[PDB]
Amino acid sequence: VHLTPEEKSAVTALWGKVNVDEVGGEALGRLLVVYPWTQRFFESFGDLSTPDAVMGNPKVKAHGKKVLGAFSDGLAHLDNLKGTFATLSELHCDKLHVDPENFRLLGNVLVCVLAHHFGKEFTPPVQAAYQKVVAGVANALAHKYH
Amino acid sequence: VHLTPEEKSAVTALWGKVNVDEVGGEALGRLLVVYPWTQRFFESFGDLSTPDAVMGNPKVKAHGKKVLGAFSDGLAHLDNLKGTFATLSELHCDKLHVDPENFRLLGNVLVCVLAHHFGKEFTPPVQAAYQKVVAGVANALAHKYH
Amino acid sequence: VLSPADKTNVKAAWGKVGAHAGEYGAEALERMFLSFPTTKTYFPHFDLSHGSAQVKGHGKKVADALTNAVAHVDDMPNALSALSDLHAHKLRVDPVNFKLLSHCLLVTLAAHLPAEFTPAVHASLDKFLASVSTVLTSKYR
Amino acid sequence: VLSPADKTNVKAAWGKVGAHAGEYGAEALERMFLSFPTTKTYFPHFDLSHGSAQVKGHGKKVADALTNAVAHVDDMPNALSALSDLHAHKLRVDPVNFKLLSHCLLVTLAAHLPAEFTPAVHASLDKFLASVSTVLTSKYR
Ligand code: HNI
Ligand code: HNI
Ligand code: HNI
Ligand code: HNI
Repeated sequence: VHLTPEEKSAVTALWGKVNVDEVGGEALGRLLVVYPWTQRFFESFGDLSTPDAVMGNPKVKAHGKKVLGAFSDGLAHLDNLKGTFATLSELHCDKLHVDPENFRLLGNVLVCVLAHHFGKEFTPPVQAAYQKVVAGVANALAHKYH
Repeated sequence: VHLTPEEKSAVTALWGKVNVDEVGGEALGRLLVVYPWTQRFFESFGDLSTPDAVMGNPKVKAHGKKVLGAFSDGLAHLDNLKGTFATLSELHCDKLHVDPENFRLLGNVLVCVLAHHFGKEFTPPVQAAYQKVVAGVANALAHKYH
Repeated sequence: VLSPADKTNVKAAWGKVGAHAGEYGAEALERMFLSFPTTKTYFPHFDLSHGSAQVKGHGKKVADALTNAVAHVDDMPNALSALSDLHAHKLRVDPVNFKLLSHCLLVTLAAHLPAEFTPAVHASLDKFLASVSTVLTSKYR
Repeated sequence: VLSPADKTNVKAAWGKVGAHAGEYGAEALERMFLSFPTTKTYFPHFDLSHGSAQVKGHGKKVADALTNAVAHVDDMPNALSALSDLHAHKLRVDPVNFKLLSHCLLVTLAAHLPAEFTPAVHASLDKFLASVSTVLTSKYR
């Protein structure tokens, strides 16, 4: 599951260039557009009827900031992702009732968003490192389900 | 996976009643019948033309026995499955080139075979314990892939 | 694609199940909740206590849908049309969970059909449940 | 099922790929081998490292198959009939890997098509690659 020192440096280097608020809104929005059954958790967010209605939805954007904010904080703890995300794992299970498969879907969408943003800079080895990261985060968020 | 003391007890108790030879032959056989693309690894086993030919194939039966035998040995290391299957993990990756998804397919076939044999005795809690085991073994066998 | 041989195997096996179908549906749900606890995230509004009448009632609904699918195995997309609508637009269960329930249905059948659960019938039942799952997720996006 | 808009989106995006189809196929394969090492189990006879002649050659084949699928988007089961035969009876790649390659194709397209890879087009391409994958595994059993 773990990254080489070169991969950790690659992850940190790229993330320094990431506008977390913006990428968060983009990633959550694309999740709800590409996999629209994931809208089941966001009835209170209002209009989700078109791609533009989703991507520009202020509540989607706001929640995307929150989600990727927590993701970003976790990048400082790649050696202990399960510990880092334990309380959020418990919350998503016990209070929010979110199938952890959703974390895997979000991870893949985030990778696509990073590719879209960075272009050729998102090289195959950099992707590989980020695939390790999103798998690790999704597994950590799933770990305390019961 | 982390098994509870109660589940560790249930696993060991049921397995003490298992004919590993028969169950092994049945498990590998049904893998090849139910998911016939898995036959791709066993061209040298000879006749796999029909279900009866698969189930009654001596090399299929023999290999199933060997595989479940290693599985059986792994049950003595439930708190360190990755450690004990590390050698076989590298072997299946580098020498045999076996997609670890096959380990998961075999695990589920094994659970079906156990249910078919034990009937009502294969209770939902006993199944849940064995699902942890087969997932743990599949994950352990996949862990050293590169 | 369900072969003519698959359809005969399924009809015979479910025929043997008979009026036990609702019971086996409930058992499959219980096995699923225990073996794959993430599936419980779809039932936070349920009473999930041991022997839950609400789970048993849901088991009957799932079983009745499967019984109807078997009876219309030549035309399952049409027979399951209303149910597929509900899954796509309301329930919105992630597709990965259909494989978990299918597996637990297979385990349930295996535990109750010592004679009928042959390797061939096992294969046919797995294809059938996968086919039902495909129909139920066919309108998701 | 692919909607009218999906088919418009897929044709436009793949058209923009144009002469780069082979290049992008090979890149997607490389991304897959690096991100998902288990997929390398299907190519023990290949050089899989960057600049591989074998990966470049296979990338061209994959891309050309996709181009054909786009050209016959309303009849993919028949247009890809020989290829689905080969996958079912010879290659026998486990179905899980098709999602991995599909993902890496999306990443490749996103990295090369800044203007074209909108959320709607992203959605359509994902559906398209899932549909192709379904066809290629449709004869497995
Ligand atoms: C598709 C559903 C979904 C996904 C993929 C997802 C993925 C993630 C990931 C993955 C990297 C992270 C780090 C994360 C973090 C958070 N989520 Ni998630 N969440 C999801 C559904 C929710 C919902 C629903 C809430 C509550 C929203 C609300 O209405 O307040 C939530 C709330 C949160 C909160 C706020 C906690 C609180 O209210 O106390 C954080 C932080 N999350 N979410
Ligand atoms: C679908 C394919 C497949 C699966 C699911 C699988 C699952 C498993 C599992 C799962 C719990 C275990 C414990 C296991 C253990 C073993 N395998 Ni598997 N193996 C598989 C494909 C093979 C093949 C192929 C060989 C070599 C065959 C031979 O004997 O030449 C093999 C050889 C072995 C050997 C012999 C090692 C040696 O000769 O030094 C052991 C032990 N294994 N295999
Ligand atoms: C793990 C989640 C899950 C899976 C895999 C699943 C898979 C299936 C399958 C697969 C073979 C079948 C035949 C089936 C049948 C049904 N489901 Ni499922 N359902 C699931 C979670 C639900 C939930 C949740 C409901 C709503 C129940 C309620 O009472 O609120 C539901 C409702 C139903 C209903 C009730 C429809 C109605 O009231 O009009 C039927 C019938 N189903 N479900
Ligand atoms: C991870 C494994 C894997 C995946 C996901 C996959 C998915 C796909 C997809 C999905 C969209 C497409 C369109 C596709 C197309 C093709 N593949 Ni794939 N193939 C895969 C592993 C192979 C292998 C292995 C070969 C044999 C290549 C060789 O040279 O031996 C192959 C060969 C081919 C060929 C060459 C056929 C011929 O020689 O007549 C085509 C075309 N393919 N493959």
